Amino acid sequence: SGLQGHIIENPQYFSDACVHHIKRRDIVLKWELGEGAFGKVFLAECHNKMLVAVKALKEARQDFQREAELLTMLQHQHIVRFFGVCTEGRPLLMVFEYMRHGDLNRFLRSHGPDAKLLAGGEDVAPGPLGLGQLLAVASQVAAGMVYLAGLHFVHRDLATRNCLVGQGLVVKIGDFGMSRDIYSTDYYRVGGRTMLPIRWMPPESILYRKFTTESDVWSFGVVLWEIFTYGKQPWYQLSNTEAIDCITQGRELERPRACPPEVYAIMRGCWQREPQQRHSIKDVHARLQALAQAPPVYLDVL
Ligand SMILES: CCOc1nn(-c2ccccc2)c(NC(=O)N[C@@H]2CN(CCOC)C[C@H]2c2ccc(F)c(F)c2)c1C
Ligand code: NA
Repeated sequence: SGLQGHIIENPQYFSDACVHHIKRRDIVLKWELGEGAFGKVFLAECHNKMLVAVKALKEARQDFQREAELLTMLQHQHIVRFFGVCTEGRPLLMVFEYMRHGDLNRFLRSHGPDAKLLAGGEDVAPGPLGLGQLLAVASQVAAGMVYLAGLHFVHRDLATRNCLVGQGLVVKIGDFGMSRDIYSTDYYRVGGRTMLPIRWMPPESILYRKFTTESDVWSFGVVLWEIFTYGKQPWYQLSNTEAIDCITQGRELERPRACPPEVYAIMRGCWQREPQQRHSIKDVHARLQALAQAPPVYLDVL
């Protein structure tokens, strides 16, 4: 296909992995939550009891099957969970856990220093998110990425738009395939239809279309910057081509105001020009999680 972030750009190793099929009588559509080029998302009830987000197919069918066979492989606390397919009737559905707070980018922006309401609530204290919470968000996204690297998957569109936030402030990697419709400003249109997330991409991905665990690490560095900026667009001062110009010359995003120097060093180790020089995601995870769980006395003074 060529679409960065599309799960089917990865290789299928287990061509016989089984896919769970859910009966029509076990699903009750409640209402629409959203809509893109390739589908509609609905809240539903799934029975044997629980709320689910279902993605309805628009139309493709072979892509659908390939997507379900790969998505049955992804089972991890920090990947949005895929429960199966409902193919008896229309629409064809893929069924996922429901993530109440929506996408992480919107969640950051709405709990940041420019938000309207910063009242305390179920999952968040009254101010903007504090350090320990920004660290816990980062850590969970990094943990999802350690899992993907363990299984030889490469995401290619890692960004806060492509993570979801659930109840209890649980952050998982996932999207319903509509980020180019909803956040089209984060993509650079080169083709008649190609849309590249160039502000999250390292030089080798931009120039050669090479994608590895290491270009994903670079993107994770950019995610870190988005978390510590409360969801700002990287290089927001710059047009797409200017950002390419920056990235290519080797300029680095600046330390955000809410980012301690220790955390900035982590970002920087993800942004080495040479892919083999970049930190390993297992080490980034390990450091961020250790920081998230550090004593408040230490974190208060970073
Ligand atoms: C032509 C359609 O373009 C796309 N479709 N989808 C897609 C397809 C099926 C289910 C959900 C999204 C996607 N995105 C997509 O595959 N994302 C994967 C689904 N996510 C879980 C469900 O969260 C709701 C995980 C995410 C993902 C994970 C690891 C990867 F390596 C990867 F490439 C994508 C795009 C760009
Ligand atoms: Na990548």
